[PDB]
Amino acid sequence: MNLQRFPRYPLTFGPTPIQPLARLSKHLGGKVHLYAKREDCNSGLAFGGNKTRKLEYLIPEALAQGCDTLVSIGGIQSNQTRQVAAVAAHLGMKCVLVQENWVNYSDAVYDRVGNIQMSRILGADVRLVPDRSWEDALESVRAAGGKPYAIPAGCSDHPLGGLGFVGFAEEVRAQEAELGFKFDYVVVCSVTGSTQAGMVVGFAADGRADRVIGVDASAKPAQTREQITRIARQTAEKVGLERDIMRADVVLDERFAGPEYGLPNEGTLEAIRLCARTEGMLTDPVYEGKSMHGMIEMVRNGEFPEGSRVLYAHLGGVPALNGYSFIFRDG
Amino acid sequence: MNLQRFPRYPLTFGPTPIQPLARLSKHLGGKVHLYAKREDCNSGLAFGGNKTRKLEYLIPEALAQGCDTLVSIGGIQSNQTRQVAAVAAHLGMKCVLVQENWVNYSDAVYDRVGNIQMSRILGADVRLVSWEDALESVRAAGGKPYAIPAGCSDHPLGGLGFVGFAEEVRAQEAELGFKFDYVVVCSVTGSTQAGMVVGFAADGRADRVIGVDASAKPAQTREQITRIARQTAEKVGLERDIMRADVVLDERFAGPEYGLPNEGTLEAIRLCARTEGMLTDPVYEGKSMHGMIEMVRNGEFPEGSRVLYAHLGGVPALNGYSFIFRDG
Amino acid sequence: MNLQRFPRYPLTFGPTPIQPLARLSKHLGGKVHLYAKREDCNSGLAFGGNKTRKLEYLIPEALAQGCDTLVSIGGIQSNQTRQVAAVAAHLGMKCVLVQENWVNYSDAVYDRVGNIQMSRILGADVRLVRSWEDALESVRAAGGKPYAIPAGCSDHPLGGLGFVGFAEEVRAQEAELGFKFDYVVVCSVTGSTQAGMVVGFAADGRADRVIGVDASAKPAQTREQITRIARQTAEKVGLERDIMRADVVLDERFAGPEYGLPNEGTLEAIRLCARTEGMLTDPVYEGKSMHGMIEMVRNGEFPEGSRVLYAHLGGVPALNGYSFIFRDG
Amino acid sequence: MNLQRFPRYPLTFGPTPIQPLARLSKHLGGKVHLYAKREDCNSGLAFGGNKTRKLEYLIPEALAQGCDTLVSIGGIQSNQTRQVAAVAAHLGMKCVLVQENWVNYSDAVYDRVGNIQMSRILGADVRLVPDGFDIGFRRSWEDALESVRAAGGKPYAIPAGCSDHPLGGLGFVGFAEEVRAQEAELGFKFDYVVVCSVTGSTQAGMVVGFAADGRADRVIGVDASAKPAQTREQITRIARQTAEKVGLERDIMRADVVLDERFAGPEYGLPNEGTLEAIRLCARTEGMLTDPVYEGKSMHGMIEMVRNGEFPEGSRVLYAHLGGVPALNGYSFIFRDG
Ligand SMILES: *[C]C(*)(*)(=[N+][C](*)C1=C([O])C([C])=N[C]=C1[C]OP([O])([O])=O)C(*)(*)(*)(*)(=O*)[O-]*
Ligand SMILES: *Cc1c(COP(=O)(O)O)cnc(C)c1O
Ligand SMILES: *Cc1c(COP(=O)(O)O)cnc(C)c1O
Ligand SMILES: *[C@H](*)c1c(COP(=O)(O)O)cnc(C)c1O
Repeated sequence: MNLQRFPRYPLTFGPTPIQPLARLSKHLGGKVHLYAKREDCNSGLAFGGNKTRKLEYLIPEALAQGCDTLVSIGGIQSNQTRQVAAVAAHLGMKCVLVQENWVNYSDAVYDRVGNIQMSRILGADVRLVPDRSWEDALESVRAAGGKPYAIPAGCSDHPLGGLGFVGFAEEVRAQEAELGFKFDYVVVCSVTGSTQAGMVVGFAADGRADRVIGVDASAKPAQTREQITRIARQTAEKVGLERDIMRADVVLDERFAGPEYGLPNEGTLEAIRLCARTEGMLTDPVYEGKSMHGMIEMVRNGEFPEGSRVLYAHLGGVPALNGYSFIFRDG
Repeated sequence: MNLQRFPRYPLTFGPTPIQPLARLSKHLGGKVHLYAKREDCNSGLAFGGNKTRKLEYLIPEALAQGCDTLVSIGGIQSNQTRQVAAVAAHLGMKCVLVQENWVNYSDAVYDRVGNIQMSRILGADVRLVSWEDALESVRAAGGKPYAIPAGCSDHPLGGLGFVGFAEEVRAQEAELGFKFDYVVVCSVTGSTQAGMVVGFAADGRADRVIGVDASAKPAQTREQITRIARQTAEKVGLERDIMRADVVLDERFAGPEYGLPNEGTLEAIRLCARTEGMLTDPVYEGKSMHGMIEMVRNGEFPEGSRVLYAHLGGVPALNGYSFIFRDG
Repeated sequence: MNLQRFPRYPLTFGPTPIQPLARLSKHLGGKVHLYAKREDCNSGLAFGGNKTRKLEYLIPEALAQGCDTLVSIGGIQSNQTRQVAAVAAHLGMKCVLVQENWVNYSDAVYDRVGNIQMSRILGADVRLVRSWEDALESVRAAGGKPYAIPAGCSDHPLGGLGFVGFAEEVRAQEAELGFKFDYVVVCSVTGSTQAGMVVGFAADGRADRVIGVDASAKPAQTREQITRIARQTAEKVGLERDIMRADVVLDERFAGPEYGLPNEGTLEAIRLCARTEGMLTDPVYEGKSMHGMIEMVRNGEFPEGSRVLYAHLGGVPALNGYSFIFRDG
Repeated sequence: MNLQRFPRYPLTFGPTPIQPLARLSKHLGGKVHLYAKREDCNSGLAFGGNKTRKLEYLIPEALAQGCDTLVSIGGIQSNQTRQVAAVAAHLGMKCVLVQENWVNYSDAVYDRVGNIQMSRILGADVRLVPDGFDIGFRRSWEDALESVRAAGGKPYAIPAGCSDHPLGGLGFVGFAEEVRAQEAELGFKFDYVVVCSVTGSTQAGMVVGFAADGRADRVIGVDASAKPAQTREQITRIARQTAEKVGLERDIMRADVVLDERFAGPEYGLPNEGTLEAIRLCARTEGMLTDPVYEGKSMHGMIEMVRNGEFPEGSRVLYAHLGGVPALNGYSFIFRDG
């Protein structure tokens, strides 16, 4: 296949480093070698993260089409909108964000710290629903004579949204080369879908598509899984996957998404603390903390073949921790 | 001089990238080329930052010394203490932090968001109020503590990190094929600008390191940078003396107090964030961003100068000043 | 029966006033006449409320025993502990409070505003968590004599006298008004507030007219505590009847979803009551009982022409720990 | 003097009680007897307070004019706007509140707790502008008033603190009168009154009410504005206009208006270390709470005056607790450990 056919606008530092999680792994019995690829450290634009990798392939079309405003949407503590706001500012574009109440969480500063605080500082017009927002948004832009580039939730349901992470697999291969070995697995957090989509496609190439263990954080596994499966197939087409994406290539564990999207369970919190305390690597209570929780449990349940080398994709999400201050008041 | 003599423990991804601040540069007139060396993006340990570069030179001694607990100190929203906590966990060491009330700011979640929040999740013993007090606590507790002063600054190895930064800059200016005429850096505890002074004294550009005070006590800050630069110049074998002309510290933007932004600070933070997508904070970086922007605007920089802004980190503290930014 | 047998230490301004809720009644159809008894405005000690009426009958004993420290317990935004902290202060006594997290809520300032904020200012030693026993032991051990006040003052020999007095007060005021109330709406969680009332009104045959509104979300249990406390209390004031389960009325339709958490109906009732009468209620206690009464009048559960007396127990300060919910109203 | 000439709509339970501050009086040496008249406990309408006493003489006019909306104004933790909001809801009137941060303070939950939170729950249209918007400059006051008209309603304008209004000082003339009535019930007299002062019609009403019996200079005002000159002038002006309004047949002299300035620091709405100790001291002896903006400053004053022997030995000092407690919620960090 050839991803190179599509331009890629530089929004990151370059390939993302892979680090070993020796302590955590040892702490879990050293039967599985845990690593982490730091998408959460990929950019100077308000901490970047997975979405910013996706955005590298969307911005050319946006620029190509002469759009002057980037418009997107997500929950109050959405990492996506924050990155869009930063990318927009860096690209000299306006930005309109529609933030809705996607989480049944009521915290005094939920709408004033973390991701959303940055978006406002970055100059985005941050529109908070009551309590069609999307179309009003696009229109107000047109109305103001601007031209909006619509970026759907997480950049996922878009023709280009699966690309970024195809190249992710492509990166892991280059690093594996210098590494003298290939990872047996890839643990990734899944919600809107195009991150795991790209990976499924990217690793399908060398037949590891089913080695990408997605961990659902949506709490709506069915939809999420179907969106990954769907987004993959389409992306595979878009790149030239000399193979087809089977409903067996899309893996999605559903044991760690509870209780609801945006709410952590006690395993989520323990996982965040375990990992932060052994590696000095933080994960959040909405996304990464759930995928981390997933891996620690998989490992702990011997679900991973001794000697296995698992690559944990850390997608970002850390700033959202500020929206859950009470839970971590004593750590 | 010879920095290589001293061991360095990898806590960073490696050399920090330099980026053009084209939009901001153009916005201010096009007469001065501004760039940013991202020390704030140097590590996977809870955002890292400048303090993390410093730490790489102190850790070896902690390890050598067989120490098992890193002890440090700073205000409630201290970046230093958060980095020590992350480094600590990464090394598998204990961590005791003395968070003092160094800022006359009253915010309902000041001691529960941002930096301090991370230090607790990172498993550090976070004590709120003492230095010696905690240290002894550790010994009396049966553990060997490695003492890390505020900002890692007043310490024998505290200046090495940024001596290394000037070296990195050199190595990058070579690749870039051009040299920066100045460096704008925020200064509070001192060993950051101290290391740069010694580093750039090496090639005759000490006085091009333009520090901006964020302490609101320029006198002490300037003297600390000088003292640190001399002790550090001696350790690296600098074949020269640090003169007062080598320590440039602008006092115009620290106001009104440490930990407290002025309207210029916020204006600066909004401008830079909105032109480059690059965030700075109300305590440190915003104040240095503010000075650099104001310098350009005053024409204090020679038309054509290339200014390397050093972004030391600190963004997480923004969570403690949420009401100020509630509408942007 | 005889209530005067027990000494009452004054901690209130005197009987609590009764106000008509003319606007709310009309808003709901004017078929039922709603009134309110401001237990929430009963004291100058940190806003007071129902717990303070209870405490008047417990303090003489703490003093008699020469106790020097009041010890109590409750959730983070407990009203009980805040009132106890204010009484100790007033009395000149120490105060140790065991604050437990009884609510699945995690707001950023939950342990720093509202009731708990007041307790710390009032000089109480606020310990965030055997919990209860350790506290007591610790006082003795420190050289003090602690008076034990169980949650809500409820499971305590004297916990029920305060509201036996409430019914006493009500008949007197009913006289003054030349008429009587047909029903009393009241919020129940630990039990002695409703139990006291059940006893005082049994005395005139209106026990079963004290409509309890569960806010525990564990109705069976709460209902059992009201029943028990009530029987132990009716005995202590020499009620001429043994208290029957049929004397205790506890509606459990408005308690959801959990203790300390409001439902969309709770929010609606707080808003409507606030916007028609200028009287605030909280998302943990009163708003639930308010929701209850409004719902009853609405479903036409009170006979046409009834006079309902809503007992406003207090609680308003807890509103501060639920600031996100009310950000826009 | 004939205050009875002006109608008074009930918004209170009746005369506010007076209580002895025996514990605090004892702690300071026993040489001075402190009491508190509880205006802070005067109403069932969202905790009420002094502003509510003032409102009783304004509402009759609002009603006679057929107004359907009460429009007022104040800072973020304003006590006045919260009382207006409750009074409005109670009367079946709409309410528009014009608000802005009038304090150089910026706590994370400042605009979502305490007073302003209640106003919103009470159904007021709380129009809070962003920093630097400057309402008093753009005259947002008037726009709100006009927008009510534009919307076809009829607004009743209530100025900051009810003070600079023709009827704004009547309520506290009633306070002097009521005090006289209680001094007769009690069988004894109060030698001074301590009252926090900012917009001024509270103390102005007192000055007029007490001048009628030669006790005006007995009302010791304690500035919490940190702008004593203006505040003194507004009190004096309000006093004179009200004096005339109630037929007081005497002039209010410069000597009748007493405003201490020593306890206002460092700025309106910002407490000083003495403010905080006073709050803690009073609360820990009497179980009576006071706030960082208003009452805590006047409480600080009284305590300090007593401590400095500024009160003749044996005086009975009546502390007027004007309210304000809900505002403690906006200063949570300061009290995080008590
Ligand atoms: C959807 C979304 N966030 C995407 C995301 C993250 O920001 C982090 C830190 N982890 C995982 C995800 C899930 O990625 P996908 O592509 O499946 O949505 C947002 O902010 O709206
Ligand atoms: C500590 C710090 C500074 C000041 O550095 P010093 O070495 O103490 O002079 C500036 N910016 C940030 C983000 C810091 O953490
Ligand atoms: C404690 C409390 C209740 C419940 O009273 P119980 O006697 O425990 O049943 C109701 N409302 C408020 C405001 C309370 O503080
Ligand atoms: C408004 C107010 C004051 C000052 O009264 P003025 O009439 O404005 O001088 C004092 N205390 C409290 C609690 C207030 O709300």
